Order: sequence, then structure tokens, then C-alpha cells
Amino acid sequence: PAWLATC
Amino acid sequence: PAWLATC
Amino acid sequence: TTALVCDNGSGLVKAGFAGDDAPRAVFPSIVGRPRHQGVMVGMGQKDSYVGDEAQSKRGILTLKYPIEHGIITNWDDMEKIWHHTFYNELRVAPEEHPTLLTEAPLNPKANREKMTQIMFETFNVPAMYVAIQAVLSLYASGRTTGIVLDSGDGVTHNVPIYEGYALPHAIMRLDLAGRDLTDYLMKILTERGYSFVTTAEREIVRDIKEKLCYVALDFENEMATAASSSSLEKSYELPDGQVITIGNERFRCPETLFQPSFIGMESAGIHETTYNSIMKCDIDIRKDLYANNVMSGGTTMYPGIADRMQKEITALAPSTMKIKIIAPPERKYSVWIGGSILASLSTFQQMWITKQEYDEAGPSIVHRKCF
Amino acid sequence: ASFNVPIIMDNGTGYSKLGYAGNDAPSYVFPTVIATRATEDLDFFIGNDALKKASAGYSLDYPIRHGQIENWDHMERFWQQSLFKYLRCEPEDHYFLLTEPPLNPPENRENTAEIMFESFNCAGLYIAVQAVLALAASWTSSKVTDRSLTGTVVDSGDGVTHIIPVAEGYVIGSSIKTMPLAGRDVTYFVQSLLRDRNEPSLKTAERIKEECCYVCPDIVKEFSRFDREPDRYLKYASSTTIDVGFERFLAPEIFFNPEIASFLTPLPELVDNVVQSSPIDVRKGLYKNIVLSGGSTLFKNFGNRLQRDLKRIVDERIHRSEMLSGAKSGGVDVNVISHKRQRNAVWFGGSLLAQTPEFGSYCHTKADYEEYGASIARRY
Amino acid sequence: SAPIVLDNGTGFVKVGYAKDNFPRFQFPSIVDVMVGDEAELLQVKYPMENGIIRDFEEMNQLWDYTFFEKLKIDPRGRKILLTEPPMNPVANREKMCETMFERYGFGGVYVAIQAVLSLYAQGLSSGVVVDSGDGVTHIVPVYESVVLNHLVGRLDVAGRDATRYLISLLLRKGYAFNRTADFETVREMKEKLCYVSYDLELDHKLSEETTVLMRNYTLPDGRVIKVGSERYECPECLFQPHLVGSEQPGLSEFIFDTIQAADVDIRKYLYRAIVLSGGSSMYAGLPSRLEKEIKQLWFERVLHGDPARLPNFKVKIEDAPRRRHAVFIGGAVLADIMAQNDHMWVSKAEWEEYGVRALDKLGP
Amino acid sequence: MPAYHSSFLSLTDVPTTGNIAMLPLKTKFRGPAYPADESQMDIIDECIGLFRANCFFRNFEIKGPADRTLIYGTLFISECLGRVNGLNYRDAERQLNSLALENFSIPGSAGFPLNALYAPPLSPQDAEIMRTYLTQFRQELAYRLLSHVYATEKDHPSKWWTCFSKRRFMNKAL
Amino acid sequence: FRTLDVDSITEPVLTEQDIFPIRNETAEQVQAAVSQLIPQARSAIQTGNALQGLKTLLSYVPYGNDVQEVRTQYLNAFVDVLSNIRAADIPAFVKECSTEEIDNIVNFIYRGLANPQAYNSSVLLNWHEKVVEISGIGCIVRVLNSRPDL
Ligand SMILES: Nc1ncnc2c1ncn2[C@@H]1O[C@H](COP(=O)(O)OP(=O)(O)OP(=O)(O)O)[C@@H](O)[C@H]1O
Ligand SMILES: Nc1ncnc2c1ncn2[C@@H]1O[C@H](COP(=O)(O)OP(=O)(O)OP(=O)(O)O)[C@@H](O)[C@H]1O
Ligand SMILES: Nc1ncnc2c1ncn2[C@@H]1O[C@H](COP(=O)(O)OP(=O)(O)O)[C@@H](O)[C@H]1O
Ligand SMILES: [Mg+2]
Ligand SMILES: [Mg+2]
Ligand SMILES: [Mg+2]
Repeated sequence: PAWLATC
Repeated sequence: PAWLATC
Repeated sequence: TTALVCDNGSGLVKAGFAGDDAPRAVFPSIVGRPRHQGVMVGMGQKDSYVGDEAQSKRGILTLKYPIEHGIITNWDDMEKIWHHTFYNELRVAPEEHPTLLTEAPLNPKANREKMTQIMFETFNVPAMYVAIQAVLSLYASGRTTGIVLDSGDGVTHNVPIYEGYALPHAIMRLDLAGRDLTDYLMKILTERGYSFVTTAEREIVRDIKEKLCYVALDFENEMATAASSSSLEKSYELPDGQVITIGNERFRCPETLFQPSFIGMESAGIHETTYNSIMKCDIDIRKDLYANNVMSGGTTMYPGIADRMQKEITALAPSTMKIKIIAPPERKYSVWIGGSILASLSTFQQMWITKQEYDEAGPSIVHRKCF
Repeated sequence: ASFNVPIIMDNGTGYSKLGYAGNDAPSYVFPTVIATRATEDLDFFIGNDALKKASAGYSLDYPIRHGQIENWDHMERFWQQSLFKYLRCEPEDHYFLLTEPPLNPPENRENTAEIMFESFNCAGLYIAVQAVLALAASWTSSKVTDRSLTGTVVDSGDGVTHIIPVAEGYVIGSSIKTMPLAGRDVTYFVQSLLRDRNEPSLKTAERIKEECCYVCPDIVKEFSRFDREPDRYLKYASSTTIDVGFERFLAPEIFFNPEIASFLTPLPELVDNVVQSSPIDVRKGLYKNIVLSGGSTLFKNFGNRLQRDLKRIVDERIHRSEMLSGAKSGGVDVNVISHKRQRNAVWFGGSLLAQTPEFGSYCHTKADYEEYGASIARRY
Repeated sequence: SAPIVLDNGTGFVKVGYAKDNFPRFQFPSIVDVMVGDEAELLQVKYPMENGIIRDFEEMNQLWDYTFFEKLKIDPRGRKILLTEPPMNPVANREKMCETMFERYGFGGVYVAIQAVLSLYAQGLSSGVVVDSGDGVTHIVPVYESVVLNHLVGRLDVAGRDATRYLISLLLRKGYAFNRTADFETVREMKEKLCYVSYDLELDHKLSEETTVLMRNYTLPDGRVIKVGSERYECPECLFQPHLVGSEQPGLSEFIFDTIQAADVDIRKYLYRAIVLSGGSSMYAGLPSRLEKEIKQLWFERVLHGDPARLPNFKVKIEDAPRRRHAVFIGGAVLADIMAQNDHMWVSKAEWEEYGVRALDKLGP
Repeated sequence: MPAYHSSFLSLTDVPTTGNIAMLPLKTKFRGPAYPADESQMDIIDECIGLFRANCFFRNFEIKGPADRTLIYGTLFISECLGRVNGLNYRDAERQLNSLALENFSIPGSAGFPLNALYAPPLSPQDAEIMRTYLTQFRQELAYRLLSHVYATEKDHPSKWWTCFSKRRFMNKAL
Repeated sequence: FRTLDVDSITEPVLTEQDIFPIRNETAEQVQAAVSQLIPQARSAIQTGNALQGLKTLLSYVPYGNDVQEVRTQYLNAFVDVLSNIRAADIPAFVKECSTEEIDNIVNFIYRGLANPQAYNSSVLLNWHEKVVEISGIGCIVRVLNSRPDL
């Protein structure tokens, strides 16, 4: 979630 | 309350 | 002019000086904010809380972990934690002492350079270097080769090295860590009947996990025994006093690490990814890597993890190839020991990146002088 | 101007109590009653004066009832009287510390703030609750720093009672739990009981109550001291004597034996439900420091009865959980305390607080209301 | 000879047959024995305060009344399906199946999840469903007729909690309903005079500045009361659990995080299909408010202040007048579909052997 | 709560009769109460205390015939205390004997609530024992009330015993 | 969640209503006919026959797209030629008048009343009352439903 895209 | 612990 | 180090892991910050066998500050890395407004006058009522204070008065303060999966998310909370560490626990001004940092591999260069920039522009540190949380564990072990598997509360990675030469193409990383395990534990507890949804209850579940959770060789046999008999049902008390009992969940939890299909992830387990990584390297060094593989960081202190990993890697690899695990008792602080050793070394001094270099070249320098 | 001594006022359904700070005992305590009727019709009185009045044609009425203001006009008249006759103070050169129930609404809060800032041209004002002050009045020294903050306060006002599980100076807004008993209802019940057998109304009732009403660990296993020794049949006189009978022995049991008057749940079960609704990591402390307040609460053996009841309840629950599990847990320790403060702990705590210099900063300034208006304070 | 439908709920209970669009009977589960519609004075129990069951004997009495008074069948073999929350403790469903297989035959039940039931009811194969009952609510995603089983979400604040908060607000105002009675009247006035605020600040300013929004409601006894900000505030206490005393992000943020935890290639198909179920979801202004909250949360978390491409979101929430009985309709449809094959069910046999373990055949 | 337990829902013996109980007591008169020797746990004083306590209660739910017996005993004690106000020892005993031998047969007939005041009787095939036990219980309750309220000081009823009659058990005076 | 007043989506409709004949580029974007007709009304006032001047000035009317100086000068000349009229002949003038003319007259009367310090507003209220008593509420409801800018 905190990868600016995926996860 | 009726969860044998929390709530 | 003695150097220091501060491993800011997703579970707890381990900060301490160099040339020491054990750290000083072992304090949890959480920021708590009061749920209510507060009306008392002259008795605390601070607008924020950090460290053991949060864990103590957690029943009211909503908690937040600033860094997740090793990437930072709240820079304000991170710098607040750093200030609390430097000015309250260590009781030292970093203006007259360097600061060795730590970071996980395959992390955002933006995150690393922002960390360096804030550390240089806020604390006026003279020098600031970073490194991996695995070469430090290797140094602490005192070896010069082998593969290292870290399972910090945020991430879980494995890295091979041979005679000091790393192998980036063989490094492996995964987002599985203690937080997903605690979430799965809360889910299976709700399945049992016990509900845990808040942050203080999450910390209680994490404490339960640290206290009573093991692994076994035959997961199916253990499940059958737990479903047939009750020899595994273990009791645990809570601050309220109402004791509770837990069954097969204690060992069903780490099966997520050993079988991510439980939580939903599609990637393989630690054994399969370690075998793949080893296979990516050359056979002449695989022969030795199989003979000395070390474990480090939290999430691996479970009892019996060595036997399961040994059996799995032996079944996945040929039999004639001997295998030996290295899981000492001083693993939770292995990265700190490695950082202290490296800071105490002599040549490493020349590698310290100072203030003028950053001021004249900008943050981009960190991507060259370091790994 | 934050340098003089602040005035501490506390209105209530039963008794209004006002005085100054830095004092060991409160001042101007009286039952909060007003009496009134070229032409002005301004001749009125309050307190013991109004009580002694009504013989020459002066009406009477209670401004606040059920724990909520009802008539702002009479409330302002009462405040003006008490502030310009009883206390020869100046509302400008002194800061004010007012107390309101936890259920007071923002409309009434801002109405009071306005009628105090505008009509009385005050300078510094601070509105608070009774729970935190009554709790602060618990400890004795207040400086050793070994005091505790996590507590479960229960205030039994003369009109209404309630319970608040405070935790580290952070009041709770959900676990709050009220109850309309523990007030004048007990007096009305004792009066209806007396008017049935002995015709000789409510003054004598409250008098005999404050004089002799006590509790007993039981009632049916009790009543035996009465059946055996007639000495319990005291003789109280005002104007002749009256047979007490068993009012002194039955009245306070209304709490532990509810649904006797105008249904509810006993107090031990209520406080247990309150503590359970509260988070789990604060119950060990909430059960520890259970402080009381309100005159109607300062009974003879209230603390022992409540402690025994709550202890047996919690022990039964924990024993059920244990025998279900099979291990052995550490029996939580419940305690109760009331050290010469349950009577007027609110004013004592308010003064102890106001003694700090931070009070002058936490107050509201006149310019604040002038520029922002009457929308300064909304809720705790 | 068709199966029966029974979605035993928190406070309500609806029953019909294997195929019936509208439920044949519906009555509150409030409780010789007065179980049934006789509530129109004996003791009041309300056993199922949440998805859990406490007075299993009173639940058995209620089921007996429903099967013998509202219904005129007492079979042993007639399949009847059931409903329950997603992560309801196994003990509840175990006791339910045990009593329904011992006191009666009912060979084959196959209890299911209200989420997938309502999904069947709407006749869909993908999307997210947010059930909002009286004692609990849950959120379940689905993609291409497949359940995830790992992003399911539970949330124990709805209905009863909003009613208690409204009672506390009316107490703050002065009006008190401490009696065990009048709870149904407060529920009626809530479902009658309530609506979500599309703009909370606007509604607050309106209530503080204008005399409108203040309504007068009568009571069965005869007296009248006045209602104000509570009307538009109780949906906020639903939206803001911290106001009630629970530490949770809420509803919009909850579903947003639940979807973000999924795979990107599915996220779109979830923003395009969103269904609801439960009477608690019938609060006026709830769907559009939730849509706006989701849009704002996306704008904040992802774009960080770039409205250049916000219109290219394509969110389409779904709502209908039959969300009150979507679970019932879905149970009926599934019963009519599976009434042919008895293998998928759990017959009265193979119960004494490993009956409890047979219940594990549904949820791996 | 204020409604204490009957302390009789046990299984020491089988003295149950349809909806009443004829366990041992101190009823010196005749009736269906089987003989006994235990002179420690007297149900008479237990019921007297239960009634004196519940005189102020405002809630009482059904708890089986063992509780209906205590409810009927409390109602009879209240009726006796109300009807024996203006009398002396002689008049008290006279009124007690009248109420005992009065037109008070097995319960269920008109004079009480529809079904909550008492459960369905079992007079068919047991009316003899039912009436015997009812008469014995009525006589014992009347004698106990007379000995408690109408103490040896005849012509002067107990002040508290009479003041505790202003309330009706379950608020079912009529 | 947060509060940001999302409005970029589902834009409102403002110019769709109140059809605009402003696309002329004459007397509204260049201010030519207004400057040609205002001196005519001034000369009419000077000579005395102000009714014909008012009638000629009421022929063309500007709009409220963006310009306000020209319309303010128009309203000033209007108030002037109105104050220059006596207390009689207004009934005849309004009876021998159209409907849109009366609507524009009432609109300008209101726009003038919006600034009492710069005008008198007494003769304006008198004219409004006379128009109402002559025509009726139709003119008021028509001007209240006219363009929001004029
Ligand atoms: N020693 C005592 N024991 C028992 N009860 C007492 C005692 N002293 C006073 N009371 C009772 O307390 C009542 C007075 O309460 P008090 O006026 O102090 O409450 P209060 O602080 O005014 O409440 P509020 O602020 O809500 O009006 C009296 O009616 C009396 O019956
Ligand atoms: N018209 C309405 N508007 C708003 N709320 C309503 C309306 N009608 C009923 N409700 C609310 O819905 C609640 C009843 O929900 P219901 O029992 O239907 O859920 P359920 O299907 O039982 O959920 P579950 O199956 O999870 O128990 C009531 O508590 C009431 O407050
Ligand atoms: N005795 C233990 N048994 C099982 N798990 C443990 C134990 N001690 C710590 N852990 C787990 O290890 C995690 C701490 O990770 P840590 O090693 O601090 O990461 P980092 O190296 O990044 O600081 C915690 O989340 C906790 O769940
Ligand atoms: Mg780590
Ligand atoms: Mg008080
Ligand atoms: Mg439902």
C-alpha cells in the first residue's frame, strides 16, 4: 500500500 | 461483550 | 568522538554507541496520539507520545507505526522518534558524534535520500552513512561468506555473499513479516471467538505471539493431534484477568511464512525463495552457501524454526550436500552488533560521508559512496 | 487579571457552593433556591434567606432540575445576587472556574459563557466537569507525584447520579453512564413511607436521613438486629418525636436494591458494565482507584458493600473463565477510598487546580468572545 | 417438498420458501413463551444482540414458534439453509446445526454468507457487497464469481449502536427513555427521521443558524418531543466509530483499504460494482455521501492534489429498494438452485460420525 | 434484586403436587403436609421473611410452582395483615381461623390473575391432597402472622407489621 | 477521509440559461450607441421634454456580461432623467407603454435602489408603486426571473 502504486 | 473477551 | 548507530526497524528502534557488545535503547518504534481532547491541566496531557510511554498508556492513545515494510510513511513521526532517541534515551547531541543508519535492500532511493537530507539538515550531523541490515549480522557472526536471512517485523529478505563479494541478482525480498502474522492470528482468534481489532489489542496479540508460538515438521500431523486431543491447548492471562485458551493457532500462524497461500499472497515461502536464490549463484559457491546459512532479526526466534528450514532445504536440495543452520540466541541485536563493529573498524572511517560532500553534491551522493 | 485569587463556584440541583481558592474548606454553601413575588417587583431572595421567606407571600422555585438548567433568567438573577451580595467581589479583576455536568449541552454552555462574559464583564473564565476535580480531590498531598490518575468516579448528585471511567486525565464520552436515582427520590420515598403510618414533611425526612440512614451487607439475612434489639428504633424529634422504624435501614439499599421507587440496574452491575465497555488495558487500574463523591454517597458502609459486591461478581466471572480454561489467573484487586472529600470534593479539586498558574492561560479571555463570539467552547 | 429459507438476524427474522421474491413472513426476534409477532408484558430478551447467540434455548423456542405457528410444518429431512456473518465463531453455527439436526431432521442445510447471498439476489458475478445489519456489518469482495476469503472485513458498529447514541443525545437534551420499553419507538423515530449529511459543515451551520431541521415527534403514551441535530448526527456516529468509542477508520476508508489490499486488475471492477444490504443502509443520503467520500479519499491518498485526471475514475455505486430482503432473496434463489443435488448439502446422516468436521466442508 | 429467592427449588424430596409444594413445615394443624422431624429449616419463617422483604419489591417474574407457592403465601400474609388491623389477640385468632376455613379452595378459580397469579391446578385425582395442603398452608401462615404481628401484647398489633401492609405484592391488589 | 469540496466532477450549468445576445460588439463591448443616445437624453432634460428622452433611451438596453462602468453611467442618466420628471403624467406614460419596457424600467429601478447613498430612491419607490398599481405583480415576478446580471 505504501509503494505509491502496488502493495 | 459476547465474544468471551473483548467487545 | 566515539561513533554510534541506530537501527530503526519496523518493530523497535535499537540505538546504541559503538565498541559495545549490546545496545542501550531497545525502545518500540510507535507514535501514539490521544483519542480524546483532554482537560487536565498541569499533569502531562501532551499532544503526542513515543516509546515505552505509548505501550504503557496504550488503552487511550491511537497508535501508528511510522515505517511499514521498511519504507518510511510519516517523516514527521520518524524525525520525532529520532529526536526522542537522541535527546532523551541516549542523552547526547549528534552535532559532535556521527550517526550510522540502516536500511533494507530494494528500497526507494527517494526514501534513502530524504532520510539523509533530513538527518543532515535537522541534526547538523558531521557524517551520515547507511548500510544493509544483513552484512552487519554477518559481521556480528564474525564470518566472511554464506547466506543471511533476515525476517524483521517489516520485511523478510535473504542475501548471499562469498568472501565479501555480494550478488545483487541473487538477493530476494518479501513483504511477509510479523504484522501480517499478527493479523492472521487476530483473524483465527476471532474464528475461535476472541475478538481483537484495536491497536492495544494488536500489541497484546503481538505479545502473545512473542510468548507462545512454535513450529513443527509435520504440519498435518500437528493439526490432527490438536483436533483429536487437547495437549496443545495453552493458557494465557490478560490485564483484565480473564484467562483465555489457544489451540493449534500458535503453530498455524507461522505456516503463513511457510505457506503464504493462507493469507492470500501467491509468492512462495522462505525455503523456496532461498533455494531459488542459491540456484541463481554459481555452484562452486553454492556448495559453501548450503553449509553455512545464518538467520537474523525477529520473526525467526520461534522454537523449532531451524529443524523445519533444515528439512525443507534438504528435501529441496540433493542429499550429499551437507547443510547447517546458524541461529544463535543473540539475533535480535545482530544488526546493531555489526554496525558497532563496522563503526569501530579503522578503514571504514575513510568511507564516512561528511557534511561538505552532501552540501556540495546534494543527496545523490549517497547512491555512490554507499552500496 | 490572573494575579488575584480565582473564585470557585459550583451550582447544583441540591446545593450551590461558592467561595475562593487557596482554602481548605469551601464557602457560601446553601441549597440553591430562589424566592420572589413606580413598579419593579425586584424584591427577591435566595438560599437560606429564600427558605425562611415565603411567609409574606414570596413564591419559590428551583432554577436547575434533573441536572439541567431550565430558566436562564432566574439563573442569572441567582448568580447576580450571590456575586453582588454574598461575595463583595469584582468579576473583572478575578478569574472564574465553573463546573457543569458531563451531559451539559453546548447551547447551555455557550449561554452561560455569554451571560458571564457580557453581563458581568468577566476577564478569565474556565468551564470544567465534576469528575476530574472530584478525582483530583482524592489524593492528599498532591505533590509527591506518586499519585494515580486512572480512576472510576461515581458522583451521586442530589437530583441525579452518574459514573465516569476517567483514565490519565482523559475523560471518556461513551462509557459514561447516568441514573436518575440517588437524589431527592430517596427523600420522597422515605416521606411516603412515613406519611403512611405516622402522619406527623420532607425537612424532617432529610434530617433523619443525614442523621441515621446506613446500609447493611444484607436485608433479609438482615432485619434480625431489628427483630432482636429494639434499640435500633431511635427517637428523632424536630414538633415532637417520631418512630424511625426501618427507613434508616432500607433507604440507602435503593441503590443495591433498585426498582423500589419511580426499572434500573444495581450499581455494581452498572459499574462492571462501564468498566467492560471501556478499553481492556485500563480496567486493571479502573477497578483499583474507585473514588466516590456527592453527599448522598457518603453513607456509613457504602464502600465496603460496593467493594464486596463488585469483588464477588468479578471473582465469579474470572472463576468461570478459569474453570473453562483450566489455568490459574491473578485475581484482580478492587479497592475503594473516601477520605473526608466525598462531601464537597468538587470544590476542593477545583481550588487545588486553580492554584496552578496554567489556569490563567487555559481560561477564556474577553477579547476571544468579542472577536469570535459565543462559539468558543463546544464540547469536552 | 421444496426447502425453506431462514436468515436468522440480529433483531429481525424473515422466513419463506425455496422460491419467493418477497418474504412470506418477517417479525422481530424479541422475546408461556411470547416468541413471535405477539410483541405488539413479559420479559424482553433480545438474544442475538450481535451475530453471536447467547440464549440458545430462547432461540430454539423462537424457531419452534416460527415452524409451528407462523409455519405449519414439522419435518425431518426437508432441507433448510441459513445465514450468518462471515467470521462468526464456529461455536455458534455448530450449536445451530446441532439443535436443528437433533430437535428436527432437516437433512442438509449448507449455511452460507449473507454477502454472497445478496450477491446472488442481485444476479451478479463480481463486485463488493457491504451488509449493514442491526448488530454488525461486513464487507465482502468478489471477482468473476470467485470469493477472496482473505480481504473480508467485519465491523461491529451499526443499528443498536446508533440507537444507543441517539438515546444518549436525547438524554443530553433532557428527554430520557431509560425504560426497557420505548426502544422500539426510538427505533421507529430513527428509521423515520434520519438522513446522512452530504456536507457535514453545511448541515452543522444550518442547524446552528436556522430553526428548520427541528421536528416534533409524538409518542405512544401521548407526549411529544423535539429532535434536532441528532437527525443528521447519528449517521455521523455510524461514519465515525471513534465518536461511539471504537477505534476503527470507519466505512468509506474501510472499504477503500479493503479494495486497495486487492490486486490492481480487480480494483476497477470493484469501483464499478458496489451493492448494499440491510435496513441500516437505507439512511437517506448514504450512497452519494459514500461515493463522495471514496472520491475524496482517492484524490487525497493517490493523486495528492492533482484534479486533472480525477474525472477518469468511473465509480458506480448500486442501491435498490429490496436491500431490506436481499439476503432472503439470495437464500431463496440458492435453495431453488441447489434443491436438485443433495451432495452439496450436509444430510442428517454423516453427522454423528464427523458432523462438526462436515461443517468444515464449506469454509476451508 | 429486592425479590429474593424462594430457597425451595430443590430436589431433596418429591413434595410437589401439580403446581404447589407440601414439604415439611411447622403447621400444627392437619392437611396434606407429610410428617417430618427437621426443626431447623422451617419454611414458615422463610416465607414470612420473604413476604416482609418483597412487600416493597416492584418486579417478580414466574419461576415455577415453587415460586407460585411463595407468591400465594405472601399474598395470604398481606391479606391477613390488612384484615387484622383493628383487632386484638382474640379477634386476630378469630379472623385467622375464618380466613383458613373461609371460601378459599384450591387455586385457579376466579379471584386472581388469569394465569400468572397461579399455574393450572391438579385437583382431578388429587383434589383431596390439594385442598388438604392448601388448608394446612393457610392455617400455618395465619398462625405465623398472628404470632409475629399480634404479639403477646393483645389489642396492640405490631406497628411495623401493620405499616408494612400499605403495599401490595406485585401491585396486584385488584 | 478528509474534506476538500470535490466539485470538478459534474460541473454546474450557468451560461446555458439566460440566453445572451451579447454577441454584437456594439454598445456592449465598445460603448458607442450608449454614448450616442445619452447626450440625446441630456438635451431632452435640458429642453424640458424628458419623457421623449426617456423613451428614446429605453430603446436599447445593455447586458451584464463583464462591463459595469457603461451600465452605471446608463443608470445614472436614468436616475437623472427620472428625477427631472414631475409628479404627474407617469400614469399616462406607463399606460402608453409595452411590457418588456416596464420590466427593464423596474429592473433599473431596483438596481438603483441597490445604492441609496448615490441616488434619492424616493421618486424610484413612487414610480415602482405606480407601475405595480397600474400593471400588477407580473412585472415584479418577471424582473425577479430575469438575468442575474444586468
Ligand atoms: N453523611 C451522609 N450520608 C448519606 N447521605 C448524605 C450525607 N450527607 C448528605 N447526604 C445527602 O446528600 C444530599 C445533598 O447532596 P449535595 O447537595 O451535596 O449534591 P450536589 O453536589 O448539590 O449535587 P448536584 O451538584 O448534582 O446538585 C442530601 O439530600 C442528603 O440526603
Ligand atoms: N427504513 C429504515 N431506515 C433505516 N434503518 C432501518 C429501517 N428499517 C430498519 N432499520 C434498521 O435495521 C435494523 C434491523 O436490521 P436487520 O435485522 O434487517 O439486519 P439483519 O439482516 O438481521 O443483519 P444480520 O443478518 O447480519 O443479523 C434495525 O435495528 C433498524 O434500526
Ligand atoms: N521471542 C520471540 N518469539 C517470536 N517472535 C518474536 C520474539 N521476539 C520478537 N519477535 C518478533 O520480531 C519482531 C521484531 O522484529 P525486529 O527484529 O525488531 O526487526 P528489525 O530487525 O527491523 O528491528 C516483532 O514484530 C515480533 O513479532
Ligand atoms: Mg529488520
Ligand atoms: Mg453535585
Ligand atoms: Mg443481515
